[PDB]
Amino acid sequence: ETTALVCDNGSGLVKAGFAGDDAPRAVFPSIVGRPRHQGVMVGMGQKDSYVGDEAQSKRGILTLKYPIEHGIITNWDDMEKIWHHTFYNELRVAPEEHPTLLTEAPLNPKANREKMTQIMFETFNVPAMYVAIQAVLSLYASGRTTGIVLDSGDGVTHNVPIYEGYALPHAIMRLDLAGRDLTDYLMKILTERGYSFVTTAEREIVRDIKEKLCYVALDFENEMATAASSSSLEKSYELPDGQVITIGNERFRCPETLFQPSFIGMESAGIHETTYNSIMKCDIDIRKDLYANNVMSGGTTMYPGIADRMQKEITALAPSTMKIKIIAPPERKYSVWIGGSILASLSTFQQMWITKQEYDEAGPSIVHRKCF
Amino acid sequence: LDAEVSKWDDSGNDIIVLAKQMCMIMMEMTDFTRGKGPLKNTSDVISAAKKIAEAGSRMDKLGRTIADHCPDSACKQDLLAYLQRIALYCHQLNICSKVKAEVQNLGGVDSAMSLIQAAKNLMNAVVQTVKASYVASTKYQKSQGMASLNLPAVSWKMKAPEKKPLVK
Amino acid sequence: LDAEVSKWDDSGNDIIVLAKQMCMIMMEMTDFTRGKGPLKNTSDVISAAKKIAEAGSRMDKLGRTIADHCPDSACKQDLLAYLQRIALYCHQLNICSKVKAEVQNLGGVDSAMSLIQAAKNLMNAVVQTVKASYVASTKYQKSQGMASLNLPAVSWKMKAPEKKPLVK
Ligand SMILES: Nc1ncnc2c1ncn2[C@@H]1O[C@H](COP(=O)(O)OP(=O)(O)O)[C@@H](O)[C@H]1O
Ligand SMILES: [Mg+2]
Repeated sequence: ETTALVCDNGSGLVKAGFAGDDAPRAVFPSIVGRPRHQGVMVGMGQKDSYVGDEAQSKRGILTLKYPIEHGIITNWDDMEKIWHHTFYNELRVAPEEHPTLLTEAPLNPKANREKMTQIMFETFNVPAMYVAIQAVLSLYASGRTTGIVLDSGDGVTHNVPIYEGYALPHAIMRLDLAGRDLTDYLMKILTERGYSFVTTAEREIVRDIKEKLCYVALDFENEMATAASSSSLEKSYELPDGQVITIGNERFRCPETLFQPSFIGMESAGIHETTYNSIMKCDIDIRKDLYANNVMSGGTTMYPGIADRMQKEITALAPSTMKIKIIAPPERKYSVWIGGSILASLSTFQQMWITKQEYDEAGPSIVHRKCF
Repeated sequence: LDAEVSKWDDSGNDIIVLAKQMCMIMMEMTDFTRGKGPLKNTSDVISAAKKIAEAGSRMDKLGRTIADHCPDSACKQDLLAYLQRIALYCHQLNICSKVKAEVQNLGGVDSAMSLIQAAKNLMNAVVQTVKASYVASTKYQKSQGMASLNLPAVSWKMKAPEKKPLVK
Repeated sequence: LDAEVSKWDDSGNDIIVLAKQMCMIMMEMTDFTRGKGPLKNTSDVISAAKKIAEAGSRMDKLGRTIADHCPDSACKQDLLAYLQRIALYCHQLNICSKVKAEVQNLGGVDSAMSLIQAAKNLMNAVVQTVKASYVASTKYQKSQGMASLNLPAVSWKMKAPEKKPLVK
């Protein structure tokens, strides 16, 4: 009769809700803001920190910090503030009545998961908790059990190949290029238009620019060439102040970092080439099913036209005798949440939590021999 | 824009009911900017602002009563900050109404608009401290001092929020 | 590809009949990918997936009923494994249909294809647990507990398989 709580603590958007549901009830950016000015009024000077949407509304007077950068957690005193805002202030449930399910990118440091379950037990007193891999839940949300997962969140971009039940942990390819690096490259590439976005409160504005304008070209060279004859690729976006900005080739040079990471100096391969590189790390028998089942979770795979370029860029690398199907579900931004609503509400799961009586005798090291 | 936040019932019996009174008097106060409510001149807006000032002082009293028994920082500092905000807003509204009344009886739309903006900030502060007092009460219900005030989590009429749209 | 596996009659009377219902609703469901059956929009695919989810939950119930009286590991562990597979598939289909319905009523072919693949995996799991339940029932027919369920080997309509081709 009790329900389970699920909380995808992403790098840019904390999503949370109840198990068995079909949509997250709370979604808010995981920002902690400190005020940085004097505060001359005698009231409204005691509020020392702001979290979530009330920091997103007041971002002009706050230094903004994400506690999660590239999947790992660098500030625990802000992460417990964000979780305390998540459970009480927006979900309005007590943690002691519901078991909780958290989300972790693969190949993370063990100290991150250890301090995460220690904070979840010895501060909020949950009955039971479970941390799951951020990519294995995307296959639950897609309805499948085979396929490789290209989860490109805000912090990290990881490819996990999973045949029917069984993952292949020697082929989990985690690349540190994601939406925050595209946001910083859009800050760097909008300087050539004349616009200077320097503070951390303008990162939100250029993130909104990336939201509503940036698409990815099917072919990059000729689309770059037609931007020289600047006639139809410019687009105007209105700022919060009122000034309009015009954007030309910067509209599609920003997602092209996903397929050419040498633009920001990263010695790596693009997300089309590490996918074929990661399928080739697998065995030759399951390679047919992994080529034909390519799910894409994460918000950074919500650019207009990333499925077409992903298919076109794999099919020049794969052998040309069997098809590639980049299956891109339309709700994929919340996809990591949706599988979290499945696995927590599944009937055969309830003897695979981490109970509090199992934690206090074995310490926080119980989370490694239970989850992965 | 707190009518979507003011989804409650007549329960709570000390905090929620005056919050609903302040919400309906804001909803009838800011209708004067559209000009189709029961407010005609400017002096009834002064009486309305005096009503919200007295109700905000009473809410400040009740918020001070709940804040004595909260043990430490985690929500008590937030509650004290919103209490200082609602105290500043109500005390500014109180003797900002007086100067507008004395301007009225010694000699015409923006005069209402300043009190409207003050009431809007007061209402945002009061729904913020309603949320903070809910968190502070249902966080520490086993703690001693909270149990004597007799405010269980059932008495608050806060439901779970809406399903967020997955697409668009 | 279980039509060659679904060579039965209307006997069995608890397990085989809903298996044939699930087989014919898969055969009408995956015809929508060819697009010449009685399925036109995507919402009837949602109702079909809800039908197979309810039938898979009923099959999980019956499989749990037969699995109590099987004595030890040899087929009971296989039956429990396929029961956990069919439980995962049906529960994933159940609330994967809801998000596709809410995407449908808030704003178009791959949306069907994900549920098609989930139903295909569900059907493979259900024919696997039909075979495992047949083995577990006709293995231990003299054992106590099996005889009360009243499922003899004659009631199953599994014939011997085809002659394998000797050449080519
Ligand atoms: N349609 C879109 N276009 C561009 N960027 C997007 C889009 N949708 C989401 N994003 C980016 O992806 C992020 C969404 O959060 P996400 O990274 O998916 O959460 P998580 O950290 O759990 O993966 C946002 O910060 C935003 O920058
Ligand atoms: Mg993430």
